[PDB]
Amino acid sequence: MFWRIFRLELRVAFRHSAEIANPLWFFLIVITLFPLSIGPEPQLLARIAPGIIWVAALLSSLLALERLFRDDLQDGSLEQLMLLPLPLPAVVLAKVMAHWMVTGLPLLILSPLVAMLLGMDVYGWQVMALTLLLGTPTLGFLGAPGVALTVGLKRGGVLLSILVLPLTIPLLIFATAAMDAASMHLPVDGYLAILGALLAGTATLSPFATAAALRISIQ
Amino acid sequence: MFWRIFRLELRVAFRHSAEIANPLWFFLIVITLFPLSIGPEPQLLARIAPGIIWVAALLSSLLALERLFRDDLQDGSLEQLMLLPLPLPAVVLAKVMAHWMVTGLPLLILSPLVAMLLGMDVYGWQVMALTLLLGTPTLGFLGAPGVALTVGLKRGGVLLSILVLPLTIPLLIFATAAMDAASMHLPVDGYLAILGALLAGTATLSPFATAAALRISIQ
Amino acid sequence: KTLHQLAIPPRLYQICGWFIPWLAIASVVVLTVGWIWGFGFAPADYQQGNSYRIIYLHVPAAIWSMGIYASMAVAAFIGLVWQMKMANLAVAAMAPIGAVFTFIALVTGSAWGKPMWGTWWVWDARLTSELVLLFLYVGVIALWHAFDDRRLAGRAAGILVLIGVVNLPIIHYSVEWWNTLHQGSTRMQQSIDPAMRSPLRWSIFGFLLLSATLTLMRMRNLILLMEKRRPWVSELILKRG
Amino acid sequence: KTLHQLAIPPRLYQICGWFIPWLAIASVVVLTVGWIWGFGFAPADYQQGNSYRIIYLHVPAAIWSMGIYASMAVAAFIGLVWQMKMANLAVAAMAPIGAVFTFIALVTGSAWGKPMWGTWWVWDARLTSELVLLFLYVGVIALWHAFDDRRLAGRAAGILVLIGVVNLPIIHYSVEWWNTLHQGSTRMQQSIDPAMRSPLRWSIFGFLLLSATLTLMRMRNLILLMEKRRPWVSELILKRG
Amino acid sequence: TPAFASWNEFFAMGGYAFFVWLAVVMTVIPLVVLVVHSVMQHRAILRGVAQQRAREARLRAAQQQEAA
Amino acid sequence: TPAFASWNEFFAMGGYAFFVWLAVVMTVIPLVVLVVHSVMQHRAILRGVAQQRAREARLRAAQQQEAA
Amino acid sequence: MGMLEARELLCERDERTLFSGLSFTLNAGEWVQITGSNGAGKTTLLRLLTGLSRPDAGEVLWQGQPLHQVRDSYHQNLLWIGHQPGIKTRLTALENLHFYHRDGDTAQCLEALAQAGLAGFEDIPVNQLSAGQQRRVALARLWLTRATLWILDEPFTAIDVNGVDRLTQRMAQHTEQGGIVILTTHQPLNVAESKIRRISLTQ
Amino acid sequence: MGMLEARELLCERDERTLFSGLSFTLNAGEWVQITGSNGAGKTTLLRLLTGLSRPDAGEVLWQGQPLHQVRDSYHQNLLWIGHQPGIKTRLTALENLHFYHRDGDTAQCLEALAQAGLAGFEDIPVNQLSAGQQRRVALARLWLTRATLWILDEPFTAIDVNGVDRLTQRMAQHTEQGGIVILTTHQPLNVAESKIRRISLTQ
Amino acid sequence: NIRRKNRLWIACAVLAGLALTIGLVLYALRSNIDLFYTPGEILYGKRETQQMPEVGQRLRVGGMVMPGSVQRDPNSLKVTFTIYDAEGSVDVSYEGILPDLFREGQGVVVQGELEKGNHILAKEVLAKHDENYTPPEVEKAMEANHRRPASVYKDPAS
Repeated sequence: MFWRIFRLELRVAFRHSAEIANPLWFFLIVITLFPLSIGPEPQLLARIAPGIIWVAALLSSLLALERLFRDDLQDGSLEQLMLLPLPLPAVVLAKVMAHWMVTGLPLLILSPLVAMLLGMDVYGWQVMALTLLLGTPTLGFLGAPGVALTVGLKRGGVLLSILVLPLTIPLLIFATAAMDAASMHLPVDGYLAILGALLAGTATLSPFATAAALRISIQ
Repeated sequence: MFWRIFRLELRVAFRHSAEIANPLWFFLIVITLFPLSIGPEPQLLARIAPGIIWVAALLSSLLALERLFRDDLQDGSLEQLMLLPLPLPAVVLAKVMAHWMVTGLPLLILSPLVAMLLGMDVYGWQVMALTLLLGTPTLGFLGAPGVALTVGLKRGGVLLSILVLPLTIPLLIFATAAMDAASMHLPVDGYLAILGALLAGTATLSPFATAAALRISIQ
Repeated sequence: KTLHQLAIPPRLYQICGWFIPWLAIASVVVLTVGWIWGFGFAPADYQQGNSYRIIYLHVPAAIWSMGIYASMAVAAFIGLVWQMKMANLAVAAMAPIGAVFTFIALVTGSAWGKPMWGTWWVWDARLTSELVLLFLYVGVIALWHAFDDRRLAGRAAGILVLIGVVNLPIIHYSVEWWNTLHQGSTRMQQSIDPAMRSPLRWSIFGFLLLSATLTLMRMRNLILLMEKRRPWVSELILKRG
Repeated sequence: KTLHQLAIPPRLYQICGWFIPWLAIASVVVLTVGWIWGFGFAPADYQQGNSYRIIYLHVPAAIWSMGIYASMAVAAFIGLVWQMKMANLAVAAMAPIGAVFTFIALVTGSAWGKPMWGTWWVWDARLTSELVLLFLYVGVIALWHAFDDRRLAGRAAGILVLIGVVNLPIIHYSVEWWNTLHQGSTRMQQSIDPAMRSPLRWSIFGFLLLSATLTLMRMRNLILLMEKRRPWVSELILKRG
Repeated sequence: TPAFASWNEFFAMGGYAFFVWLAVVMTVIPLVVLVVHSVMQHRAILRGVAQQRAREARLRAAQQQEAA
Repeated sequence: TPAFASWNEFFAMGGYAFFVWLAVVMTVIPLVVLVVHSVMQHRAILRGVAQQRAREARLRAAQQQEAA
Repeated sequence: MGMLEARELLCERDERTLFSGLSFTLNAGEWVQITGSNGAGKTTLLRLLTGLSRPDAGEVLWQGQPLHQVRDSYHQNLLWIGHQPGIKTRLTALENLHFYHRDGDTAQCLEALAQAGLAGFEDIPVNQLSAGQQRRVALARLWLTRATLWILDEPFTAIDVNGVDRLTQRMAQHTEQGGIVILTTHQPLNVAESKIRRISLTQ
Repeated sequence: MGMLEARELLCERDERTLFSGLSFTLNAGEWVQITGSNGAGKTTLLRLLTGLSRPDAGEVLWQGQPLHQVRDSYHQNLLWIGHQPGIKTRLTALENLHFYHRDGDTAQCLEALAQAGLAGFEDIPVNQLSAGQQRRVALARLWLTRATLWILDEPFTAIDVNGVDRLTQRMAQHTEQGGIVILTTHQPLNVAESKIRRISLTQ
Repeated sequence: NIRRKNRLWIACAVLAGLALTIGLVLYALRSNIDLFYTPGEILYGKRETQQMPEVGQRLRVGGMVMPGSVQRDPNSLKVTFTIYDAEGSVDVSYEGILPDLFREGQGVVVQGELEKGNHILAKEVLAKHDENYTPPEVEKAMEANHRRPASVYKDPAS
């Protein structure tokens, strides 16, 4: 039954298709903002490109996190998913996997445009796409406790960021260290291995602590 | 009766004072993000501090922007505020001025700390404080249409950013150009003059295009 | 007179239905002549060589990507004062066309700047201004598509169109001053040798006609979308067969 | 036994009530003797000179900035398995004290870093880790204030305290590795010349006692917040006079 | 009157052959996408009206069954 | 046994005095603020319960007037 | 002539024609009641009559002039209480009622909040109050307003029968002099049929 | 013994003591109806029996075991309908009903949606439907579900009379084979007093 | 029962996730695989572990190219050059094209096999874009041993 929830969340997201592009348009906004401030200088942009790419990724995923749970509270679907005959960790896992298929995959297909926009080479795009693939699920699993905690609040837009961003700090450091090593043409196997380790750890632990928060917010 | 609305909005915001600090904590987290990615190198951080400061300021004000109108839809206050015997431009002006006294003055008093964190000198802090003082009112007036239309939505977190930030791009360019002309010691009077000109123009034109916006958003 | 009869949504539907074929064929004729007498039967720039033909594929893609937005304001203005709903459907009708023209302008500018600059994307003032224009088009489209009620979506789209139009000279001159401060640019958009000027103007008018055709057709699409229950679409579909 | 009676809210109120004064006086004595034996009647480090007394005002303010959070974890754990509401109240009691200790540790670290680095904030690993810890404390406090129901706010705070403690060693070692590359750092926090050791330990124990006193008293504050109507408060206030 | 003497040389525009045809193709594609999207949208709205009004005719049939 | 020979020299801690005394003041103030807020909050809650119970006694007196 | 007058009011919420062609003129000193049959759509009429919602076609007039022009005189003579009470839950009841005009001095304060049933609950924050007692602050606004026109979306939602009796007595007192109250309610109300007038929005 | 037993449930919503010491046991095949007075709190009671809300004191028991342990067997035998219907407005009615178990084939689909009164509106999107007809897809979930426990938080809201008689007929049919329905309704219901049982959460 | 089945299945998922987490952490800490030595760490062993490089193990050496140590074979792509830290010096033999970034007095990293007598048969030489860059271990080697001239670490046979 775990796949039915995932497939249905994919169907509801794909019914209106326009709304899933707004995270990547916000990603392009934050992509655009910095070189307006800094300047069109290509060496400075080439060196700072990890900072713009991952701060944009964190903020785009973070603003996309509202669609993960805010819809089903008002529709009442969240309750009916909690009394489904299946442990609520699996329900959370299905929702976060659908959210990554709906928020992270647009960034991964959008990755050639941003890679050509800032000026990284094909190795830079390769490392940045692999690092996005290993990192944006971790954005989903660290954002799920914050959204589950802040779904009852009417004003839950700043505080959700306040909770999620210190959790995503280690992923920030390893991702930007990985692509800093990539711009110098070094092998980035170890950084991606730590990245997959954080992915597996958060994927294991985050449903079990999002389910309790989700039980907390509804009651 | 323009002043009673402003004083009441201050009383509601100051009755629970903690929520006011959440914009500046989001600001401080965004300042924390770019040193961790780029690096602790002080010459680069000193060069890039205008971009970090203004991307943080735009995003902090933009996430703070929800409290400008989202509280009054559910409480039903906003309808009554249109049915005060006062033109709704004045009501919008009072709310945006109270929001600036609630969202922008925390940034202006936090200004020494973020100036300390990024290595700017006393002249850099003086220009940074004057430029925030002339810019965050304009942030309120440009974001007031975005909050005004995106108050009826359930999903108004990414769309609000998508409408607001391209409007605030000229503020980005002039503010960070003033900051680049401040880091190298040149006088900055013309840039603040353009900032004041935009502040006057948007303060003139934003209530009149926010009132009809708020009439559409609820009917 | 008949301008007041240009307000009844069915009558507007057969007016657009009658204007679709002729204007579309005139568009294809004018654009075919423009490209066939511009990408061939035409000289080339001395310094750029044979890469100047892109000045066709960019400049109708650029100017009209502004011009549609300007025309958008007119519709939005008709949406705010006289409260004409069909103009507010016209805003949403032209918004994807303006977005696509802007995206074409960006792509042609990048493909033009690669044989000069060495890279696909140098932050030139023109291309950054076009990117901000594309962002405003995306804002209008997402505003029209996030709402539930279509009428209120069109009126809201008109509101942000007027906001964008007021802020657009400020954005364009601020971006132009941004390139003035840091580093200059070459002569790219409209620094054009004689006898290659008529093909650009013919392509300008052809892109105008194609934009008018697409606008006049998505107007029918939106009118059919809202009046899905009133008896005139019933009479039209029983006429179909 | 009496541990089960420890969950009764009035009984904990008088337990905290008689535990505040003695513990507070003891705290004052130990922390006072610690500072007077540390700031004078003690040597100073040879290279940094007399700026080394700051190692008191930082290091009990640093370790317990983690320690309170670790203790907060324990309270949060008691919040989730045995469903004791008072441990979730202890989380909210101990979050502001941890935040203020973290603020003291951070900006005293900046005051120590000025006579060496020349700038108030060189992005050292220790100050960055304490800044992230401060952000975690602010997140806990903001969750405790945003919610309307106090019980639900405490349970939400317990959830995020366990989240933060799960992800906190990762943050600390990632920041430590962040200044493995990107230059290094000197030996400052716990490189201690002997006989300038007992004052620092005694100040650690004094900061422990002060944290316990403030914890035990904001316990009473939040108890009076939650149970504002039940008659045990009524008998207490009619006893007041 | 063509500047390009050879018709095979026309497809290779003086060494700068990739960029011109790249933008030609990626201009032709979005216009085809717009035209196809709007035409299938018109057809889809018309067929949706057709299904809705056939279902309204079945509502009329149900009303006639209730009346009879 | 004091390292500083002069008591006046102890106030000027070997030139590095501004940083140390700035920090001493900057740790004394927030702990004092925490204790002041923690005392004033308890006093304020007790006085708020006092006002609430005076109003409750007024409620019982009004009930007595309604009974009488 | 009558001051509040409606001409060919049609409304289409989410392309559903709730009403069309409704036109009614209201002379002073009448207590018309909106009957209705659907739950939502009479609230839409009330919001359309106060001018929150524009008519899609047709128009509402106040004293012979359309509502898009006479706002500064219309909003000075109206009191609107929706389903939401329109008060701030953060502020106290007395300060919420003091936001609205007059209040303050004891000639317009502390009996207006009393006659609605909130005697003794003046200084308590609104968020620690029952929902009926939250609505009774906006209901307590009736005793202090100078507005001739009152418009009410469910005024009697979770108020006891004594509060309903007091509200209807004050409402009839308003009806005696020049003034129109328009209200929508589920409950059968205890005033004689001769005084009241019913406009039902037929389907 | 009976499966659903409530033992000393105490609930405080925002420090308001809604009910205290309430304890009721349900044998197989009764039709308990909650008959409380206040609008909110009987909904909280139903959320307390379904397991959405934890008891602040006391416990809910299903087949002798507490609800914190027997979730995977309790949720196999319950159907909960809130004030909100619990469905997605974006999907159509048929996929929303197919999300819940079975549906699909005609043995469990296209007559279950018909007996709620939504015959012929199966493939329409939900957001283009009236609110009562939006509730009728979740209300149509009754005819296909095998759960012995049904718990209903105003089922008969914006429901026409024939719908209510058909729902009560199917509901008593469920009551026959040992199925228990716990519900709250505002309207006076047309079932004999001998069959029903009333638990009142007094004060 | 169903409870035991659900708990056991999700616990199997939990242990698989934790095992893969620990596996990737230990892999990455091992995938540091610090074959990066300095010439002083070749001659006298690594500073922390005192382990000697064996003859014939594939390895990586960061070091500055000496002024005047680059002799190129005129008839082939064979280049022999000596690279140093401020603690020692090692010879390098490379067959292939050198990078255009390879100049004397600049930092390079040599991937190759160690022969007898501290001699390295390079399979790859990586010269950096930055003329003045020193690798972190090599930079700490010269900060520890205080910037002794390249002529001193030119082994006087060379």
